[PDB]
Amino acid sequence: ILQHPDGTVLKQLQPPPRGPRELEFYNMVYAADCFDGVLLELRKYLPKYYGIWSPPTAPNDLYLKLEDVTHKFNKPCIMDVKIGQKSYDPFASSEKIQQQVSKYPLMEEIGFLVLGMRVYHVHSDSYETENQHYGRSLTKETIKDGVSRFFHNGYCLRKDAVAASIQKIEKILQWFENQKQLNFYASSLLFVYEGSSQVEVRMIDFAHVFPSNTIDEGYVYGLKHLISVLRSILDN
Ligand SMILES: FC(F)(F)Oc1ccc(-c2onc3ccc(-c4nnn[nH]4)cc23)cc1
Repeated sequence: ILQHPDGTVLKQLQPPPRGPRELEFYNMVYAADCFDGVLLELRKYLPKYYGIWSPPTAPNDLYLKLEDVTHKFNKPCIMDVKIGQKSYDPFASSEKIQQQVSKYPLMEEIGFLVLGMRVYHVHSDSYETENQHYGRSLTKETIKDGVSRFFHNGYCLRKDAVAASIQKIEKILQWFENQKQLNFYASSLLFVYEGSSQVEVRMIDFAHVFPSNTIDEGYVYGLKHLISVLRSILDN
């Protein structure tokens, strides 16, 4: 991700078939002639899409031009959470499946994985960053406190941001409860809240979204478990 000062991000297409699939996803969703009520509703929860972009002198070099969801914040606290029971898609080989489950074998049990967080600390006037190893080290014992850490800001636990996150996730859950046409593997929720002394939840990362004729039960499971953890944190 490259943050552009104009309030967009440039995401370089991943190698094929992943990058091309993510392009086609955005193209289908934001199709100008699209009057599919499900897909029109979905736009609310995605970064706004500005189309394929490549440098003037390099047509080979493909990016997606997306809304920077953090742009309206002064000191954004950002957490990326991969959603679902399976990080591998319906067309994964035995090795690929093994690779993906190996990356985090608790995915079926938990239904989500913290990919990373960036948390502004008022007292320090500085950022605390967690990488992929943080979330992958979280067990069932430690997942609540693992998530809680994101909301330690402003000399307190930010229960306001926790509550807001629940309410916004619930809207995304409601969308998933009323669509049977897309299944989402290895996609994320991007959480943002304001860390400054003076909330966004968006769906991102669509290299493994596939047509379906059933409920995306793994994604729903993830959302519901995430909501339950967040709910529990409100009792801290
Ligand atoms: F550390 C930091 F770079 F600042 O953290 C940041 C800052 C900004 C974003 C961010 O903002 N709007 C986004 C829209 C899409 C994506 C995206 N799509 N697929 N993969 N990532 C990321 C987006 C993400 C992380």
